[PDB]
Amino acid sequence: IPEREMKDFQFRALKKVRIFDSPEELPKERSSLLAVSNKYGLVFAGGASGLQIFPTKNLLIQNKPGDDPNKIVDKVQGLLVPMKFPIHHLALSCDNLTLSACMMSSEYGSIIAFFDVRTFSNEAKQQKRPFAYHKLLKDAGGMVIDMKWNPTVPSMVAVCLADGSIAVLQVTETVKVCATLPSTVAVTSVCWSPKGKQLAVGKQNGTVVQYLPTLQEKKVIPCPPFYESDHPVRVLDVLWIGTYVFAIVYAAADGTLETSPDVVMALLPKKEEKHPEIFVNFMEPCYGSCTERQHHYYLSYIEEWDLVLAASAASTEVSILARQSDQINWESWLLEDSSRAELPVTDKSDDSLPMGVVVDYTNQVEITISDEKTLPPAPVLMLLSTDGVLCPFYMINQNPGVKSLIKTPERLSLEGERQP
Amino acid sequence: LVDNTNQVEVLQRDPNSPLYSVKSFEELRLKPQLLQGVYAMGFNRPSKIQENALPLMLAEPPQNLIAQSQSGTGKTAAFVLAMLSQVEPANKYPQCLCLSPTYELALQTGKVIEQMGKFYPELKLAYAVRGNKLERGQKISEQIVIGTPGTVLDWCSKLKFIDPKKIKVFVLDEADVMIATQGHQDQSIRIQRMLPRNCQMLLFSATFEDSVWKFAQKVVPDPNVIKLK
Ligand SMILES: Nc1ncnc2c1ncn2[C@@H]1O[C@H](COP(=O)(O)OP(=O)(O)O)[C@@H](O)[C@H]1O
Repeated sequence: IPEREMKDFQFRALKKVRIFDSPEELPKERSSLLAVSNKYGLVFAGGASGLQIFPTKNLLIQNKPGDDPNKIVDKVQGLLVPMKFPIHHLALSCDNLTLSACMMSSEYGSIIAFFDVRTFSNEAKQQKRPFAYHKLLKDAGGMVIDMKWNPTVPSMVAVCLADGSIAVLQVTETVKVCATLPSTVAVTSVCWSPKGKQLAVGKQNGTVVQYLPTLQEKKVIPCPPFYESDHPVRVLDVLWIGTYVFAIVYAAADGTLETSPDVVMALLPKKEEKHPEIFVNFMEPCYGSCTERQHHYYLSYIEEWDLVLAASAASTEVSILARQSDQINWESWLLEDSSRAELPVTDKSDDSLPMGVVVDYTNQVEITISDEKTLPPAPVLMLLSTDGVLCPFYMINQNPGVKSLIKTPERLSLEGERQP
Repeated sequence: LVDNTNQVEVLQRDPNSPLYSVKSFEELRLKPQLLQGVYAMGFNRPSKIQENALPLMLAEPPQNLIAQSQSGTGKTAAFVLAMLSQVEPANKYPQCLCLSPTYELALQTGKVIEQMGKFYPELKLAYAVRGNKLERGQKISEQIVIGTPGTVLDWCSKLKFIDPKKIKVFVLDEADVMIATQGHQDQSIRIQRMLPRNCQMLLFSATFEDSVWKFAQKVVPDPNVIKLK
């Protein structure tokens, strides 16, 4: 419940890039549409109008003294990889070699194309095809609502569907089903343990269960006490930050998207503790201006800054929950007017909203704050907007002690490509 | 006030309904306590820009305006009026709203308001700026709110400090400096969309690049336009 004015952290924006053309209609359904390579500096913009690969350094343009920071750079050079069907999700194995696009065709149902990343960088391959598909064997039901790649096991990914079911995949030179739980489990969302050793699945009854990769049930986190009867929430999204530390978004089960979602931190006890589950509540941080999309919370931890970014489908603001110097507790940060990460107003005067969210660490370019003063390169938060626009902001952090999170990228060698 | 040999250009929202050029404040028929305020400040004759601005702004009903003049012309004075002349002190809640581009001009425009409103009794200002003190649950009882747009938008939206469907006037100052500040342009446009149709929209700017112009047009509907050379 606490809050804190933060003067020493500022999202300082780069120029906004137009990727896709403003869609006629509002991208209502749940979606994640940016992946990033931090290993080889790349970014993966999907949509219902192709797939787009950029060298990350091509998407980031500092504003000079004079520019309108709201003027867009229309187009910027990348790769277009044409796509019969429209991509409702993008994703990337941990070694950085397998883009995992998720489409919905009217004659297959939902399916998942796995590209080898070498292929995109491989000139002699003009048609950039995938090497493996995965026919999930369902139509609308099969909409990939949440899908995540193991953080340390590149071959292993965890896909999770509109209809409540979930499956764990192995992807090598082909695709193996390792495990699949049927709809009647009512899985709503998904997340690996930090070490990739277990998988945590939030469900509709309101609980988050923990599974071995073979879907054996290990621990059940109960539904927080304060949501009493009559107002039944459901996990919406779940971030396993530490062995006994969880961010867990809730929301109504009657789909009345009119109610705003609550973020909750959940510090769990341990085997030598018969302590109840400490659920600290930081209610509707990303303020919901919208109630027309089905909710997302993109969430992602920055371990070395011990803070969590959080954006919502239905809000135009990135919020920041930081761990206190107290080492247990949390706090919402409150940033200066001109130091926020918010999606612009469409030129038709409506709110652009998030389609994907990523952080790039590969950046080397040093921030040219003024004529005379230049600051070291910062990580760059990026946003896909429902207007087809990408919104890079450096994340300047100056809290004492925090260290430089910048990591130089590599040159993908073609060696070992998988052919279709 | 800086001297101005060049003349003002006035694009009236209603071409066939001319009304311009007041060469005195007494002509305006201002609340007695306001006109006193004016005297108090050593104001003698209206300024070049006010001559044309104030009629429109102080029309019955009031008109919207986009105004372009350089520093020391009397922009601020002119809108300070705009607001004070709509503000009912006895009603303890914000009715007038002023977005400033810096913190250090929200305070400077404050002093001008407070000085001018001197003889309105119980007139109180709210400052929606970085590092105000206001806890949640609270609501503002000050009839005017000066500030910078985010903090202001916070006040209407998130924090529920202000109910914008009670604002009668809305100024945007330094619309050029504003667009060139991160967040501001979008922030202001979002404040504006929750103001009520009747609310008066007044917009002011030193320069006037297309960007600024284009911006004005999203924010100030049915506007009279004024440019001074
Ligand atoms: N009608 C007036 N008569 C004399 N001085 C004025 C008048 N109006 C404004 N001033 C003074 O001239 C200066 C510039 O006016 P101001 O109200 O700040 O408009 P601007 O925003 O164009 O500077 C101010 O210091 C103000 O006190």
